[PDB]
Amino acid sequence: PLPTGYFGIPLGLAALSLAWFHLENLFPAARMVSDVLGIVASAVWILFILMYAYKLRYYFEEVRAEYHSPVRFSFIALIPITTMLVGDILYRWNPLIAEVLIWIGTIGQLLFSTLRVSELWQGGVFEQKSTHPSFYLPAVAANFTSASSLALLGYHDLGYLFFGAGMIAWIIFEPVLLQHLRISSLEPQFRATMGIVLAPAFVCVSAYLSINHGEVDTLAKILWGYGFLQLFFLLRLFPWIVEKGLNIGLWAFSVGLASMANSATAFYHGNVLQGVSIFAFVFSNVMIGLLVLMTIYKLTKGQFFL
Amino acid sequence: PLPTGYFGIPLGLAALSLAWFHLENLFPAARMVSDVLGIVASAVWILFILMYAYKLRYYFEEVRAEYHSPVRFSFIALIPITTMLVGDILYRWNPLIAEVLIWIGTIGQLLFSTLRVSELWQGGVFEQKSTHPSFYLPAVAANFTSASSLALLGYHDLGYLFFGAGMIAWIIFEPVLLQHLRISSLEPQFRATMGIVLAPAFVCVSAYLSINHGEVDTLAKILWGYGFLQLFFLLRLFPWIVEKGLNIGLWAFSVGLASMANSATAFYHGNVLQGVSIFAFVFSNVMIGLLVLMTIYKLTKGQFFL
Amino acid sequence: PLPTGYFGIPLGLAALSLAWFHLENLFPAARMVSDVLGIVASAVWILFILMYAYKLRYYFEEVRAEYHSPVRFSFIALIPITTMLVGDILYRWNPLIAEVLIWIGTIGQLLFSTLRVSELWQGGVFEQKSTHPSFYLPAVAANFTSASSLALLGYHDLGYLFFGAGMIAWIIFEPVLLQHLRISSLEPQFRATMGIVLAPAFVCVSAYLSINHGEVDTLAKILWGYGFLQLFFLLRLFPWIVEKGLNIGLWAFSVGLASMANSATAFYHGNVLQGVSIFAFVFSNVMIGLLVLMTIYKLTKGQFFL
Ligand SMILES: CCCCCCCCO[C@@H]1O[C@H](CO)[C@@H](O)[C@H](O)[C@H]1O
Ligand SMILES: CCCCCCCCO[C@@H]1O[C@H](CO)[C@@H](O)[C@H](O)[C@H]1O
Ligand SMILES: CCCCCCCCO[C@@H]1O[C@H](CO)[C@@H](O)[C@H](O)[C@H]1O
Ligand SMILES: CCCCCCCCO[C@@H]1O[C@H](CO)[C@@H](O)[C@H](O)[C@H]1O
Ligand SMILES: CCCCCCCCO[C@@H]1O[C@H](CO)[C@@H](O)[C@H](O)[C@H]1O
Ligand SMILES: CCCCCCCCO[C@@H]1O[C@H](CO)[C@@H](O)[C@H](O)[C@H]1O
Ligand SMILES: CCCCCCCCO[C@@H]1O[C@H](CO)[C@@H](O)[C@H](O)[C@H]1O
Ligand SMILES: CCCCCCCCO[C@@H]1O[C@H](CO)[C@@H](O)[C@H](O)[C@H]1O
Ligand SMILES: CCCCCCCCO[C@@H]1O[C@H](CO)[C@@H](O)[C@H](O)[C@H]1O
Ligand SMILES: CCCCCCCCO[C@@H]1O[C@H](CO)[C@@H](O)[C@H](O)[C@H]1O
Ligand SMILES: CCCCCCCCO[C@@H]1O[C@H](CO)[C@@H](O)[C@H](O)[C@H]1O
Ligand SMILES: CCCCCCCCO[C@@H]1O[C@H](CO)[C@@H](O)[C@H](O)[C@H]1O
Repeated sequence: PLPTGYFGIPLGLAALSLAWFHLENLFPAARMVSDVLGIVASAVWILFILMYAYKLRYYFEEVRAEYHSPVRFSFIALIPITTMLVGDILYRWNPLIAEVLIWIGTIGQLLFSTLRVSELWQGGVFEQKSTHPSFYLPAVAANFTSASSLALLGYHDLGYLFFGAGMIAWIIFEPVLLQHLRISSLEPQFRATMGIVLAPAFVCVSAYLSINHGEVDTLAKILWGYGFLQLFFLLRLFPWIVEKGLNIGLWAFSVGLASMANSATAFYHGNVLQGVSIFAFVFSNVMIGLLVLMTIYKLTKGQFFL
Repeated sequence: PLPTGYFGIPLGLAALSLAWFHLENLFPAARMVSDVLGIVASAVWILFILMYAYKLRYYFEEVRAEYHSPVRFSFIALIPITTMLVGDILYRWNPLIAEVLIWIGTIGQLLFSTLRVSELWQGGVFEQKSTHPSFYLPAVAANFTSASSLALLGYHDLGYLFFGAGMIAWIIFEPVLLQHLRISSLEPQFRATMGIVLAPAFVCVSAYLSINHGEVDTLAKILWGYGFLQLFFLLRLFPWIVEKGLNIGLWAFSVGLASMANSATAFYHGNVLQGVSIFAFVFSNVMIGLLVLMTIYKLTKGQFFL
Repeated sequence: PLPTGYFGIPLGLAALSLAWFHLENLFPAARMVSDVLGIVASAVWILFILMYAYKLRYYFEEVRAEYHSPVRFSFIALIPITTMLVGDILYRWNPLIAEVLIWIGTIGQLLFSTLRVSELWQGGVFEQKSTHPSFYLPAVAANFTSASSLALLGYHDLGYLFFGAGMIAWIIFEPVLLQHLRISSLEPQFRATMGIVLAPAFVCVSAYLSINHGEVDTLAKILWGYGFLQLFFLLRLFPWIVEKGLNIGLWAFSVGLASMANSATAFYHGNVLQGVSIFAFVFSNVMIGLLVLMTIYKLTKGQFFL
């Protein structure tokens, strides 16, 4: 049974493909880098999708248990998220197939949250200790991904609806998450998921810039500011995050890292904080590069699949 | 002694009158529908106001107890809210009387929150279990209603102050409400009030569009997106909300429903998401229509007044 | 050992100097009032800085303890905040020295939060009872002060980053603070710090207007509205806040008061709510004047320094 969180791998790679794509007209060679990342992300996604279909057929009770868990359900949102991102990649080659994937992932994520996120409001299942960064995946990241994918298809006003859902959902959840983190020491087995705390502001601004035609305005700058604050906090926390050692869970950070890269291309194009933009783009690529190297290492020892 | 929550009835009807009013120049017949709803809402308001004056005179200790309750105090805000909405209706016929009611309701709600909402910060009375959707009434809905009523009178900048108070108060309360709902199963006797969770985004965007001259902009679209997310969540939850049967408390939903209708008229006028707008307007009218039919039924059996 | 909170005194005076500065071209005499307040604030800052250097040298364990406290650490942020404000004052006379102080305070506050605010997310030190208004100092006020100081130096886009960090940090913390205040009665020994609750919206709008060239727009009006709501709440609460008597801790209120004054100058210049602006400016000056008189009284009896 494939661990569902592994979908974070094609997610990070696919998002990074899209970042490089947005540099092609400033530096032509970026398109080849983008295409390579995009093909690799897509191949990995295909494999993981097939593996998850196998899980649904032969390990369905394992899926049922993860679905009904008030903590583990969130990782399932990675499936429609990555479906949309692979759609966004494939758009450069086949807009028809791209659009099919984008709608499948959009309907899928919205149905998923409507069924499961709402159900939590019945009480008595979710506990204080369930207040984990992973909740951002169905609640926030999935909506931002729909927003930017729909904008790609030309549905800007519908994209703004999904954008708003994600942005307000973020602001509404984060207050209780950070209070929980302050009071309760997140157990080491979950600590890598602190990397998801990097994501919201960067995924938000990336989606926003996708829908608003790359206009770097006051809202975009505001979001970058909080994003960088969180980055600095997580950098200071990193030795604690990895107290028990480096692990594959660190792909959690790739969501925010790839969105820092993507948004940086727009800041750069807009001639806003170009120095910060260069740093952000280089930093995020180096860190995802390290994730890839660590992953090849783990594969190189049979430490990847359970 | 009239249950104070019954003011939600003229509230929902009055708000719906105003929605139809905003369609009159697209479809002239809308004005008659608006006038009928408005007269009915006003008549019901007059009756309930007289009944509440009777309560204050002969059942004052019942009023005192509801006022000092950290949960029940909120429903009292329905009185100045409905006072303002009836003012907004009457403006079409007598702007002088309308303006008197609007100021009475505005001063009244602001005094009410200043006295009671602040007092909660003294601690030791409000408990975790007091964290109920009804808190949105004094904290959020009342401010939005002042904002739009003041805009009607031409006081746009003052309206923005009340708008800001409501919007930020919303974003500041909702995080702790949804966390509470996730952890603690709201008792069935209060569950109909989950309908108030529909209200914030729709009441917010309705007030916003009233003050900003109906300009459907990025903020408006963002608010609609979160509003519809909450709608989908509450639709999924509805069988649970009414587990113990349909009751008059479901008028809780009318605040959000009527504001969905009102905001839809502006989206439609602005040629933004006209299909969504038509659905929203029809849906909200049908649901409030069902509330009315259920209410006539309850009246038809002597199940209305305590 | 100087109590670290006393830095709130030069903070309030310095911010008030800057408010008067912004009136000089409407009323020339304002410049002398500004210069006098600015010189006094700077002199007091110099003294307190020297006293705190003495504390670091001879009472270092007292500094260590305040730093590691999940509640008391916050007051240390007053040091870089006041450093920046004194920089802003001195800019009128020596932009080079001003710029040095502004960068020292900016780097200092950002390093301070990066080290200490993030550390809280490790859990097990901060407790529910640590949820105090003072947390706004490192988390929110320091970022807004960097934003406006950087804008003064011409670094508007960097200022927007700090602005965004402060604004989102505010919205993210306040929900849990107000819920805590509702449930837990803040002990009298801390109650004066309720005055910090006045600060966020006013400090936010002041910083915003500093970066956006004094344009009084929808966001500015929205922030003023919530700011005034909080003012009304705190006015109603004031007898409770001072239940155990007036004390020097009431300088807590000066952060919000001085920012109400500053923002009022911009609303007035912009011909938005000029009546409200006059009230706000006069009110805040009178209240800070009373703080000064009470402080001279306490000094006049040897009740100032521990
Ligand atoms: C990738 C998405 C996986 C979703 C798994 C859904 C879990 C099914 O959930 C189950 O539904 C049953 C009937 O269908 C109920 O009787 C069970 O109690 C419930 O466990
Ligand atoms: C990849 C994500 C697609 C969404 C699949 C979700 C299917 C959920 O399945 C549903 O579970 C619900 C409980 O919340 C209930 O409707 C029933 O339990 C069940 O049919
Ligand atoms: C939770 C954070 C919300 C931040 C809202 C930012 C308000 C956006 O700001 C608006 O942006 C426009 C585009 O630059 C400007 O023209 C407006 O004047 C500015 O107020
Ligand atoms: C998201 C940021 C990616 C953009 C990286 C581009 C960095 C290129 O580097 C820049 O090239 C410019 C001309 O092309 C030179 O003027 C600049 O000095 C140099 O910094
Ligand atoms: C519609 C508004 C109803 C408000 C009811 C106010 C409740 C009165 O509150 C009462 O004030 C008394 C003196 O007036 C105090 O002595 C009482 O302790 C207090 O109960
Ligand atoms: C319709 C709403 C109008 C506002 C009426 C509120 C009158 C409240 O009455 C006041 O209660 C306060 C406690 O919070 C205290 O001032 C006193 O208890 C009492 O006089
Ligand atoms: C909590 C949710 C806050 C959302 C703030 C939305 C920011 C509004 O967005 C601003 O709107 C203007 C009008 O369309 C645009 O011109 C600006 O460029 C856009 O940033
Ligand atoms: C808030 C939404 C209320 C508006 C309802 C109007 C629906 C009218 O229906 C519309 O009429 C148009 C011309 O008038 C036709 O062009 C459209 O195809 C038809 O959909
Ligand atoms: C004005 C800023 C004051 C900062 C005081 C920093 C507190 C020092 O903190 C200390 O660091 C030591 C080594 O340096 C550790 O061994 C100690 O455990 C820790 O207490
Ligand atoms: C005036 C504010 C300037 C910032 C001074 C902060 C110096 C903190 O000092 C540091 O404390 C940290 C714990 O959070 C750890 O790095 C070490 O304990 C210590 O060296
Ligand atoms: C948490 C509070 C967020 C409030 C965001 C306010 C959105 C700002 O509003 C934007 O401001 C611009 C400048 O006036 C206008 O032109 C835009 O149309 C308006 O939407
Ligand atoms: C932040 C508010 C500070 C501004 C205070 C200015 C108050 C001056 O007072 C104003 O003077 C005007 C002409 O100068 C007269 O037209 C006005 O009627 C008078 O109110």
